[PDB]
Amino acid sequence: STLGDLLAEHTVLPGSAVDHLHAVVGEWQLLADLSFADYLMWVRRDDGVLVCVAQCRPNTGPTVVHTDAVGTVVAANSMPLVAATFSHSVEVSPVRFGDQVVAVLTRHQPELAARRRSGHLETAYRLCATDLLRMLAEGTFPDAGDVAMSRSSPRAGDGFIRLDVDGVVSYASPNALSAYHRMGLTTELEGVNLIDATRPLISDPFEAHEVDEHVQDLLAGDGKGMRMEVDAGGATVLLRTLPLVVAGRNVGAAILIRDVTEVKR
Repeated sequence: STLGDLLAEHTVLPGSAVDHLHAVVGEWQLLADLSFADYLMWVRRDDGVLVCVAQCRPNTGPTVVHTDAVGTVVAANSMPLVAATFSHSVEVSPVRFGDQVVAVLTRHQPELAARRRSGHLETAYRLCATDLLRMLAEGTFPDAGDVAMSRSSPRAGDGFIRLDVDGVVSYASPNALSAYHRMGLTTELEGVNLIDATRPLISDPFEAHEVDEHVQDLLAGDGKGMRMEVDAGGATVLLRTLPLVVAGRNVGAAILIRDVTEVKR
């Protein structure tokens, strides 16, 4: 019944791809939270049959898939658009690894009519979800190795920051701004260069540069997503970067942040 068990039972995917799929399911709560939406992961077996091998539910809104869909076997003809993609609202999208579409995500969310009436936060989350969905389709989301990389990693709701290509903060959620306030930041974060705001605040001169190094590498393309725990003005934040790349070009980055000051005691 686990993802590994189902891929082996139903699929002939190569070691590489199986790893990629583990990495998705390892990472996709982020995707669910940002999307305010349910996700199910489908694979196509030789029979051409569809099997749902994984499912997550958003923390940030209600689910519309109350039933456990994992292990469910379904005929091609009965989910036309999903089957085609291999070659409540339901939007459909591919997961590519290498030259091929190795899995397909279906997104489940309430009808437009009666959902969370949008706000800045919800707007920023959804945009970043679209960006991640595109990267999953182009096979660039996940990445370095093929693993989830941490158990304690910040949830989107802990703090969210949208970086533009020039390293200026275009969006920062109230939680992100709160953490930054605890780090000793006295001004606003939106509209300001992130490196210029963040460096002075990081206590240890090594780490301050490590962050500088990384964000510069994040805005040039030569740079993978990283997690680092820093100390700043008495506080301790956990930072997590995701490069954003749409069809060749860097569109910025998402940084998640969590004030773990108390949880580190």
